[PDB]
Amino acid sequence: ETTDGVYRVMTRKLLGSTQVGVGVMQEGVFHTMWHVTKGAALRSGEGRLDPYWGDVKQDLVSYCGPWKLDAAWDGLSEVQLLAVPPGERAKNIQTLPGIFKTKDGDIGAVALDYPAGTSGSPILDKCGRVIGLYGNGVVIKNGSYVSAITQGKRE
Amino acid sequence: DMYIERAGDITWEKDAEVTGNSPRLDVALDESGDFSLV
Ligand SMILES: *C(=O)[C@H](CCCNC(=N)N)NC(=O)[C@H](CCCCN)NC(C)=O
Repeated sequence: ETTDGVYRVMTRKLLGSTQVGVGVMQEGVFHTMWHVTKGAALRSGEGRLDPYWGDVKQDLVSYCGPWKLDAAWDGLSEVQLLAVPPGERAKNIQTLPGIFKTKDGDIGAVALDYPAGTSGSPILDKCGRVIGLYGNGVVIKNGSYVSAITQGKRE
Repeated sequence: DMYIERAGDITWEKDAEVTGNSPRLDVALDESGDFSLV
């Protein structure tokens, strides 16, 4: 299978079938977060998906080709987390992103909480383009979870 | 071994639920790709 869309990342090494994360297939390239797969190869039916590009600091990794997703949050409008939680069906959820202010620049952040297994879920703009992936952030002075909108650099 | 299975299309849903704040946070990014609050 190679169809564009959102996928679950499953494993059988633990009890039953466990979902470790989510990813985006686009233009024949699978995109997920690095800590989901640790960079290991993946199976898509009878076929093999091999890592092609990876960076632990960005916490991104692509399979079968270079990172294709090149849309970015505009900083103004709201976005949708296409959350794909383990055991449950894909649900769009809409948010206005906040902002991670870092020494190297500011990046969007979505203040939505979902179990691990949802790491790698795509964040979308009103036009449908994937502007980043969910699952790498901080925990705030309360105890809830704020993920960055993690996006890669296309070629 | 990890395997992938499809869970949907990438599409904006026009009648989606709206939730979540828009907080502004100061963060550092270590060499391990871990965010932390400053
Ligand atoms: C996916 O593995 C999860 C997505 C958020 C689940 N946490 C929550 N609902 N509190 N990602 C993580 O848990 C992050 C682990 C990967 C860290 C990357 N170096 N942890 C954080 C703090 O984002």
